[PDB]
Amino acid sequence: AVKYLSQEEAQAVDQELFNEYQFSVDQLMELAGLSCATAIAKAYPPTSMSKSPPTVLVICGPGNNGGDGLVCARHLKLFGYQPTIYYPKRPNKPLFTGLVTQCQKMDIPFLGEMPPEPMMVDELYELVVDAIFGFSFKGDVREPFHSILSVLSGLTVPIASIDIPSGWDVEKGNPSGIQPDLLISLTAPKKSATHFTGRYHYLGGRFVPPALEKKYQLNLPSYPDTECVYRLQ
Amino acid sequence: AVKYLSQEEAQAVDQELFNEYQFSVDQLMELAGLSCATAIAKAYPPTSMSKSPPTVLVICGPGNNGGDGLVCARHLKLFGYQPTIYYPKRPNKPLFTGLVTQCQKMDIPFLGEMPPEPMMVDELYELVVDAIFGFSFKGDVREPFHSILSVLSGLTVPIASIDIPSGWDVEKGNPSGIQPDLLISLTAPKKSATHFTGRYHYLGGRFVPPALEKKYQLNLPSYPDTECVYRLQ
Repeated sequence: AVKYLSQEEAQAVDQELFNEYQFSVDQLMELAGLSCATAIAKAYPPTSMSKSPPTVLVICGPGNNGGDGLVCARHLKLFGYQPTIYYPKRPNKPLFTGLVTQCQKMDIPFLGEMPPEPMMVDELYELVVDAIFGFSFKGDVREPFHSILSVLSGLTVPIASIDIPSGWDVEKGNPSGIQPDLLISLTAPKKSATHFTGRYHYLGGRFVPPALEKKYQLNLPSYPDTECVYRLQ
Repeated sequence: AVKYLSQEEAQAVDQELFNEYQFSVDQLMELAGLSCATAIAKAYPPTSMSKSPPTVLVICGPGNNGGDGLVCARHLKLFGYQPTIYYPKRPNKPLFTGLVTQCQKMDIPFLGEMPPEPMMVDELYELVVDAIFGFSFKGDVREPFHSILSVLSGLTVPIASIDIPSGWDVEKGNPSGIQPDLLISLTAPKKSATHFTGRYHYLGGRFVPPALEKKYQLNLPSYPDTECVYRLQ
């Protein structure tokens, strides 16, 4: 079996990657975001969806998960989806301001407000991507995310979550949280993933040095040939 | 047909990407390098080669082409090749020092000297990747690259060149230059590509905004589904 990480382990691994291996944040974010866009294209391919091109709403939170989200939006566009982004709390750092410009000049729109009703999200967006919080989340969700999650709970279209379903406790999960249909675990799954019950669980972020994966006993599966995602069972 | 760029156009396009679209160098280098590793895995797949794992020598020059090369080495390793790098002139900038550390801690070795004979390269390396010079090359080749190219001319194993065959004039090419077997054109092919006669010509760097590709009339082909390379005919 593949190993499921504690928050401690995840922080240890991610820190190892940036200090010991000296990957820069935008290198891994680029790969992670591409992994997601690809997981999404394998689970919900365009041709298999009613709208042409198919519409996606990507909701990006205030840290790196949200960053993954912007990369993901951008690769989705190139793969033939029509994404829209909602990005309410934007850190003022070059990485993020660059990512925002990139999507903008690719004619990906940033909504000014979340559609206030589940029904409206449903009529406009055939898939929704949860790029709000990731593994370093803790404590009560504060605004505007409390009420964003609340809308999400009511949706009838599928949710795809990046790394962790936002709102779940990173290890123990959340019985009344959002229940996504696709979960892309980056690098390795996290212990909350044991509580996952959607249809699709993909593993992404094919950048793990063998030496890091051996040190932490990750038991990563073999990604087939040149693929950057793997479906778990 | 796809359009073949002048050095002017290529500089115009690459500058547009970094200023107008504000991609950072390490974002596009990451994608370009992955495109290459994938072009190489589609043209020379591991299972189809005598050594197990198959060995590759990646020769990196003193600018961004060489940077593409280090990214490429690194994805090749993950795809199941056993790459070795030769990187003689290393710019002292964080981007490059990071890339070097990454390969190092992935147990990719950097040779201290080029094997001095074509025969020796041939016996040790089943493929050689030319990541020396790209489209901003001009004037006489100076050391150590003059004599590196010279060894390359003598090889009997295949050469894969990134963007341009190093040593060719960027538009007019080079009748007595190296003659690679695979050419990965990044973003768009360059006019020297008309003088290409190897077996495989792939197009890589799937990151072109529609609006940039329309402005310059690139006539990029449709990359199939989620692929990051396309084979030209």
